[PDB]
Amino acid sequence: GSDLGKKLLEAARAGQDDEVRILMANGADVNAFDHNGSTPLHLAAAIGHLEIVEVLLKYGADVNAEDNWGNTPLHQAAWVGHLEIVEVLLKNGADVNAQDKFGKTAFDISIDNGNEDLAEILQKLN
Amino acid sequence: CDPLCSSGGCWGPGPGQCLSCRNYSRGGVCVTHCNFLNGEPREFAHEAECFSCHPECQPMEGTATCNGSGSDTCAQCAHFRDGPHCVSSCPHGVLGAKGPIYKYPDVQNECRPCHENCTQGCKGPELQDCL
Repeated sequence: GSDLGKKLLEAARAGQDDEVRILMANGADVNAFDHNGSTPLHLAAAIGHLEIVEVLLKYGADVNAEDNWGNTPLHQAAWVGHLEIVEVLLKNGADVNAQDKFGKTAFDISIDNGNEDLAEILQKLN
Repeated sequence: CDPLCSSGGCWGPGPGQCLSCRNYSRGGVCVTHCNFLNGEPREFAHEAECFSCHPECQPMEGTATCNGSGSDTCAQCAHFRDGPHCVSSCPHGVLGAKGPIYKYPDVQNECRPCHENCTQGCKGPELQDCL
């Protein structure tokens, strides 16, 4: 599952949806991480692949996993403006008030970037 | 005893049932050699044990594919390279120390920085290359 976890990180990184599904079916470590602390869920959240996010969550991905800087996948999704991914992470138990290395939540990030829709979603969902 | 067990002896006739190996071992099973030059996955050795090369190392023919398990010890990257690491794809806004990192692959499949003001990625280094 360790060799498959390395392959899983690369498939999630490149947005290879089918590859991720095949790798999870073979038992790849869903909580594996690369040299940046980024797990497959962090990588999927950055590229905007909603189906990969859901596949990893179905196979037991830690929705509150932190990278080398203390960032959760919710922080990654908010930083790049992926609203539907933010909504799916919130539905699967993401801590809405998780703070990054500057004490900021997904809400503070959305406000700092002027994303009014993201801030509104975060307010209404929590 | 299996012929791959050392002079010492074994606890069963199988390759994975020796007390010590004559040459190499893959997951406790004695082997004649690691997948250095041929076979899958490609491997390197450490203390007479076979370990897999990172899946992003380009499998080399007639020469070693890697000298360690990290994506930074490949003889060549199968797809793209970001700094010292062989990666399947250049960053697509993955968080780094100061926020999202966006890069584009050059002619030599090396990940180069996007311009400071690109928010959806880039296809080159200039501001007009954003997206």
